[PDB]
Amino acid sequence: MDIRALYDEKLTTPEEAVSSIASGSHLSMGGFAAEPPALLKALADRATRGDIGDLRVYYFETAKIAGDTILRYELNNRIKPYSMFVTAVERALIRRGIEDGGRKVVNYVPSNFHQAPRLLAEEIGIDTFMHTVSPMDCHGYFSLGVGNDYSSRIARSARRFIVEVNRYMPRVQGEAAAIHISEVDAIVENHVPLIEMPVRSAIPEYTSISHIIADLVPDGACLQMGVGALPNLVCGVLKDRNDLGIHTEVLNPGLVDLIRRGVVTNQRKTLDRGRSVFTFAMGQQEMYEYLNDHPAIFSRPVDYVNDPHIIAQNDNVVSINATLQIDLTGACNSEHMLGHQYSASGGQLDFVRGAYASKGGRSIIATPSTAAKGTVSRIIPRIDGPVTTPRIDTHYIVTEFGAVNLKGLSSTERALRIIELAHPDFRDELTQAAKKMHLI
Ligand SMILES: CC(C)(COP(=O)(O)OP(=O)(O)OC[C@H]1O[C@@H](n2cnc3c(N)ncnc32)[C@H](O)[C@@H]1OP(=O)(O)O)[C@@H](O)C(=O)NCCC(=O)NCCS
Repeated sequence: MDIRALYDEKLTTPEEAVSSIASGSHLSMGGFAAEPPALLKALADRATRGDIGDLRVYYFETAKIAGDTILRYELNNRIKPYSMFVTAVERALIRRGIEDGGRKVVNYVPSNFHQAPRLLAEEIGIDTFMHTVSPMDCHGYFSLGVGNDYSSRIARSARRFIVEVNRYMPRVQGEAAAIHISEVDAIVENHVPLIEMPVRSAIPEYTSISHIIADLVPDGACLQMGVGALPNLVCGVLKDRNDLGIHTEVLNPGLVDLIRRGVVTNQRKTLDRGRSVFTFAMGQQEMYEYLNDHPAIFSRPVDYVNDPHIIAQNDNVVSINATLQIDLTGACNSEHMLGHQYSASGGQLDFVRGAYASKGGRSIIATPSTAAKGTVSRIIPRIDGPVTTPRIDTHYIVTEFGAVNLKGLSSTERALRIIELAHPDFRDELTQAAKKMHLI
């Protein structure tokens, strides 16, 4: 009844809020802009004072917030990063580790993102969860804002849930996105602007790639755009379409632009008809402001959003994901390069599967054919590293040189067609490699 009393009972300082987290326990937190900076600074301070140890932190899509606080190299003996999505922050720590006498200082947890709630709650176990939230309303509810992902699950399965109120966090509607005061164990307040995703510049290959993708996007398509420079930028070629839908893992500025233009109506979707579905959002200040109180954008947990069976219920799904390497069988490595983990599988394989199962659906893995100012081919004979998308799941591949649909093709047909999507400079090498491997 008296929510203002409950609020005041639970309101405290960051120092006090983090002071009873146990050593030897498991902590998790929201992704990117949902990482709570005051709480994380106070947690890092505990580690600096030698007052906590053996604390595993399980998390994804790192921001400067955590990079500057609990993930500082000097604390890694006490706060152990268990990243589910490697970023520049972790890649820096890794390099520093190897410089520091070949030390290993970051842990990586492979996963399908649709399984992340189950992994965190049941396989791993999370004792404490921390997340930035929008302010409590007059009915006693906060919102997870840009986050839903696994947060909406782990906030409830965790034994303690600590929130950081920030009036800059948009109030977002969604499944389990609203948090009642009775579900929170402690509150701190810290009003600061959200962290922004950097804007990536286009490269010339995107003109051809975007035109090939545009021809593959049917009427009434239901869009998902993966993380990376390319998907967010490519979907701008769809500004002339109508009645598109959104069912995506990440909501990015490119998709929101299509909403703002009136391209996306969601009227052809079977599930969530009339609303754009996402599990978490990353962008700049303009996007975050636009999400606040939006009645046609609706977050849902990742065990719903990334479930292939759910994705498939909408007709004409179009999934556009990026990769680093494609081999001559159509297997893709989207997460590992130059000897180290670079990112993660994430929800890539979730959406490759879901999109093919959608009636009229298409999964696209798209990439420039080369890297390193044209000196390296992204089409290679054989992946030396982990496979993100196995050859039996890959549907379409697109480069600036065209498209191939791998489903039902023999190994010979796959290799010959993939070779013709490589840059001309590499096709003879690849053909000879295919012969040696007996693909052709
Ligand atoms: C594949 C993925 C890493 C691409 O992200 P990205 O930031 O767009 O990567 P880029 O293509 O720009 O490549 C990054 C750098 O590595 C280089 N590079 C890319 N592929 C390379 C390769 N095979 N060999 C050597 N260098 C390569 C690039 O030249 C680039 O260099 P730069 O720093 O000068 O720009 C990203 O999409 C990802 O993490 N995917 C997995 C998760 C996923 O698909 N989720 C879908 C649900 S959201």
